[PDB]
Amino acid sequence: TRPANHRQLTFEEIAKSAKITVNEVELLVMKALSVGLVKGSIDEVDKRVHMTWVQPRVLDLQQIKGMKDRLEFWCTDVKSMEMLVEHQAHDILT
Amino acid sequence: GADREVQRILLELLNQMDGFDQNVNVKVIMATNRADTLDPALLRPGRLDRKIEFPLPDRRQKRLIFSTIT
Amino acid sequence: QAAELFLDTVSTFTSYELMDYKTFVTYTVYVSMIALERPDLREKVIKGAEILEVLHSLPAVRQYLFSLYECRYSVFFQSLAVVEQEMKKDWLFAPHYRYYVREMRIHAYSQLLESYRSLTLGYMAEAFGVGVEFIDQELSRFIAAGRLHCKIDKVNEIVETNRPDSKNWQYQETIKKGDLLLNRVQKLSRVINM
Amino acid sequence: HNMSVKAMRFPPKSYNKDLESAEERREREQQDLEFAKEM
Amino acid sequence: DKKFHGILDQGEGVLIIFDEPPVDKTYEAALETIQNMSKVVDSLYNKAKKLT
Amino acid sequence: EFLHAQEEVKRIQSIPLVIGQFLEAVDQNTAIVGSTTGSNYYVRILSTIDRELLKPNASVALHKHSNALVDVLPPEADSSIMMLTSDQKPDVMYADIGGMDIQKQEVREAVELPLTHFELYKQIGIDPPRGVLMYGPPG
Amino acid sequence: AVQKVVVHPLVLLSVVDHFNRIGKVGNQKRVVGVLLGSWQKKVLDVSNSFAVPFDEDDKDDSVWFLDHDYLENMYGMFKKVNARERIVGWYHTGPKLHKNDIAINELMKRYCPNSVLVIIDVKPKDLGLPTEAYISVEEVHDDGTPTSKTFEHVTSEIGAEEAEEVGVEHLLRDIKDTTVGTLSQRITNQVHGLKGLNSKLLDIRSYLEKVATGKLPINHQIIYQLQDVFNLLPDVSLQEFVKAFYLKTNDQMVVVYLASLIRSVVALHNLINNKIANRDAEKKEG
Amino acid sequence: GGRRFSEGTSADREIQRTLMELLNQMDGFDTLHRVKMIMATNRPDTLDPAL
Amino acid sequence: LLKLFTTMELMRWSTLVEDYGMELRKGSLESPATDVFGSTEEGEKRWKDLKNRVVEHNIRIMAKYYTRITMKRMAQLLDLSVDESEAFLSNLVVNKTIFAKVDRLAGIINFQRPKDPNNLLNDWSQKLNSLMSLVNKTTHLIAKEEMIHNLQ
Amino acid sequence: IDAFRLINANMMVLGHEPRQTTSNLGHLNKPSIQALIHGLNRHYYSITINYRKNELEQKMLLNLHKKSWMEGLTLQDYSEHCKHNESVVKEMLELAKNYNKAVEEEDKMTPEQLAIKNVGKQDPKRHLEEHVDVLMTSNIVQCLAAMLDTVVFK
Ligand SMILES: Nc1ncnc2c1ncn2[C@@H]1O[C@H](COP(=O)(O)OP(=O)(O)OP(=O)(O)O)[C@@H](O)[C@H]1O
Repeated sequence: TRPANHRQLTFEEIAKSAKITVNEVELLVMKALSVGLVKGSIDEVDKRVHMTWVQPRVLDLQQIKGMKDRLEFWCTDVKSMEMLVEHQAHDILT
Repeated sequence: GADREVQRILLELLNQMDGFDQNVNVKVIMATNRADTLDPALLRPGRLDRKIEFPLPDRRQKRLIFSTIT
Repeated sequence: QAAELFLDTVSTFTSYELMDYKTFVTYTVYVSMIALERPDLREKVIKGAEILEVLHSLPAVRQYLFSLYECRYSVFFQSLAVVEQEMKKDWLFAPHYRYYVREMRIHAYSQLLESYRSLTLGYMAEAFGVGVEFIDQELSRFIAAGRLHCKIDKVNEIVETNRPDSKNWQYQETIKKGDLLLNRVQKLSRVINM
Repeated sequence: HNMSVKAMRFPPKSYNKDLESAEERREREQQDLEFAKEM
Repeated sequence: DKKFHGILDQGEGVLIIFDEPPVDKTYEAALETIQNMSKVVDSLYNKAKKLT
Repeated sequence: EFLHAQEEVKRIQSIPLVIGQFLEAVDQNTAIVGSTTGSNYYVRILSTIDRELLKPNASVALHKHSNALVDVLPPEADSSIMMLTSDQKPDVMYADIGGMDIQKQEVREAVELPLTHFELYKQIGIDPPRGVLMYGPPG
Repeated sequence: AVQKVVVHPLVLLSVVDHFNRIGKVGNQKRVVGVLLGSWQKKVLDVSNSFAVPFDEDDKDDSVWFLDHDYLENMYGMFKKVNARERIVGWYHTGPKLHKNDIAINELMKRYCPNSVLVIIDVKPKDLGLPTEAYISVEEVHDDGTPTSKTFEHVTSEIGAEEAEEVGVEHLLRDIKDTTVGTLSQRITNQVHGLKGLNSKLLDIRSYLEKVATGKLPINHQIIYQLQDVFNLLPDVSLQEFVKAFYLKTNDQMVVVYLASLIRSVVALHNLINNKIANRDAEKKEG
Repeated sequence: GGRRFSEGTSADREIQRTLMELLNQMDGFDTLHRVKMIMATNRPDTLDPAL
Repeated sequence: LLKLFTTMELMRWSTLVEDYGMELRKGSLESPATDVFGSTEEGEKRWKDLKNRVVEHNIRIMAKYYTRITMKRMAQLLDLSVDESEAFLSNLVVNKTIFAKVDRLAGIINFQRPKDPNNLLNDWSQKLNSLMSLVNKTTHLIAKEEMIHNLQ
Repeated sequence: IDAFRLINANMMVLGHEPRQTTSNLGHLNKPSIQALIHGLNRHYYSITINYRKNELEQKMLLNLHKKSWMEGLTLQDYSEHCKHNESVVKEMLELAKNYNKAVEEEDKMTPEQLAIKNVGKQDPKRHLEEHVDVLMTSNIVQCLAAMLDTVVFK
């Protein structure tokens, strides 16, 4: 659910969404890393975890709209940056 | 001709010992039986300076060979 | 390069131009104390029997050298005025007696100051050399001169330090030499071909 | 660098003759190749 | 004596210890090239400035 | 166009390349060699050879008919290649030679000590020996 | 199992000349042939080939024929002239994956274990390499059919040979952007490279056409990788990643500044080498 | 075999070379194993002591 | 037993020895277990070498997954002194088999924290190469998925 | 290649020169002296040839021989690029000291002697501008290729 912006949750949030105490969530997430459904790191002193890779799930025809749109303006970045390459690199080779 | 060839053998090595410049570490070790049948022009300095005879041990280094072999 | 040409002090002889060999010893120690750091000083000039016994005849220079080595900071300025004043009167050091001790100051400052970080400013008067405002105006012209890598606090009365990685200071001399040689080749290029 | 390129191509001058080989030695080389073809 | 490096505190005696090998090989070994080349351009006076 | 002709000249190389040896050159880009056939020749070059890769004793390359310089060679010797170092030591130890304290240390002084500690002989400047002759009764 | 393939220009032209020699049929005929060669060190090799007689009718297109007598005799000739040369698979002319190319490979699997196919191009236009090879994998999986088999494309490239480069470079004579300096990579992979990313960008846009309108199977095995693309989308500009980027860039223009500083002095030495050719020549000759 | 010479005639030069090839080939830098040499003479007086 | 040292975090030592320090007398297997019990000095080396492996099996995966942990939390997961915890974390990093940078003013220790001048953009380039291989993976898989439904 | 064909040796006995040139098309390539040793003419003749190619073949071999894939969109061993960037500069210093050597014997013996005389030992001039090209092309490519991916990738 968390985007590629942060995806860094906290043990208080695990204690909120899973109603399980502070001294068990680390034993939970070490098991999640041992299974390998998730891949990230664990800070203990700031009570946050840097989740990086998650197990990929399935999705309906609504998520391909968002993946469609995030593909869409990623096209014109390649168009725009390559446009400088053919324009400024014009006379370098015919 | 068999002697002229050997003459040309000695001329080449006599040149190539002078083709050095003290910078390369190429050391020539030469071992013979009789020093009598040799040219002293081979034994000039710049080519040959160190001469090592192997004299016979008498008692002292002699017993060490007995220790090592026995 | 002067101390490096003065590296041996063994094959150097009872000369004609320094008829005292000990005068040559004083010259090579006066240039070496700037020229080399502690490792070289804690191996080279401290373990030489040929260098120790000739300044064994010297009361002043033995004390003037060892006071920096034994961290005898306050007495170092005393013989510093002596050796600097003699250097002012001396031939061939008279071009640079003014440049010598201002290197000796910033060397003796940086040696002590790169030990601590939280060392205050009113510590150096009684342990290092008297005059708090003298230390003030003397360090202000050195941090302000662009060396003596630290940052002094004033009204909480403490001297802070920092550490620069060799990424800016090693770069500064590169832009200096680049501007120098660019001035050189541009000047020559204006000279030749009219 | 470019000024050391552009203030540089005036001493190209008096490049009078790049003779290929010769005329007499070329005819003599053709005669020697003719002798090689006859032999 | 620079055999070990760090810092020393006087209020309580905390030794902040840190190390990284800095970039040394890159800048100076390209820097002495400059003072070679300045000697080359000074040698260009011995064939250019005196001559033409 | 000059890059096209730049590769074209090496057709003379091929396989049958004359195996001579460089001796000297009269001038720029024309030299004198001595073939492995026994005779000497006044030969031409090929231009792409770096001329600063010349003149030790490295064997040059010659065309078998037109007989000019083709290509420089890495060195070669058939004699005893290089003492192949694996099954080539005669596994005699220093301890196997008893009673040669003078000469064993003395040849170490002359042969492998300037080999390793070259700058001591350079710094004191005592002219380390070029070659060494050793002799005596057999056995 | 199979790393990659090696394709020569001799067989590459030696399919297209067959497309010329059966191009007189006009209507429709596909160049299907037997692919010969080796594979060593798990690197696939393609050296020689021929083409088998083949016809195909549009009604009931599940019928193929290869003259196996022609397959035996000419390949026995090829073994006799070249015992090193052997079978490596087959090929078809491959415009758009014709349907008999699921059981041609099963027809002649009894000769080569990895009886690999090669799709070629007869109308050459793209921004890449129109050379293709699949590999046969079969699957008894949970979904799909119980008997399920789908080809999988192993990567494809044009291997060279020191013999054939003389003839290839001889037959070009047209344009060749060699003298690889500061500009060859700029066009072979920087002008052309981002446009190489253009087509792979546009291919998932071509899969994207099934939002509510395209084909009936939806995702299953397409979207874990697509999720992994946006998941593995690289790091944003906040870290010392910025400062290390500035650091190493700022280190690189030291070297560029150095060599740039040397070059003008080099051409200045070349200038004095020309003024010496000016002033001590004009008085001498006149 | 010979003893040696002080190099009188021109013939015994290369014969001394032929003999000194033999002496080095006997026990010079080689594991002389399984190759047994049996010799014979009428006078062992004209022989090299190195032989 | 081998499952415990193949798998993830171990239940300290007291939560283990109450479950397995008793079957070493039971069953029909008690004799090399009595080579663990009966000798009390070799056996003591087995209680303390067993204690070494169970106190170490924490430390490996702690170094793996724990970016920065407090000293008291780890010493609580070792059920012993903070000083004995420092003796455990000294002789392993002078062994340098587990790298850590511990604290003794705030107790803020951490694992695998170098300066990294290079691995930021270096591992970033690794992410680039894996990204371009990943987008190369789907591309040749799409067109055959179209060919199995819209061929003829 | 030079495709040949027999000529009649009967006409050689006749002393009659064959083949009756009506076009300046055959006497364009000159025959070799080695085939002139043989019977190329006395018994055979040369033929001028060319080759038949078309755009159907030119594009499909031009666009396919030396083509990269995503190679220039990489970083080229990001720890070792700068390491190599010292691994050239370090001996480039001493080669610049040879450039601080060889200029100093100018205004001396004429440079044609400085052409023959330098065939045993290396020059700083050519070897110098070699590594300027090497260090330049090794750096600017990885520099620009490093900076496109910041724009393209997020
Ligand atoms: N420590 C020793 N000192 C002298 N001789 C020894 C020693 N140990 C063994 N020997 C014997 O002396 C012989 C030395 O062999 P080597 O071939 O070196 O003799 P040499 O001096 O070269 O005489 P030649 O030139 O006739 O071979 C060996 O055969 C060995 O049996």
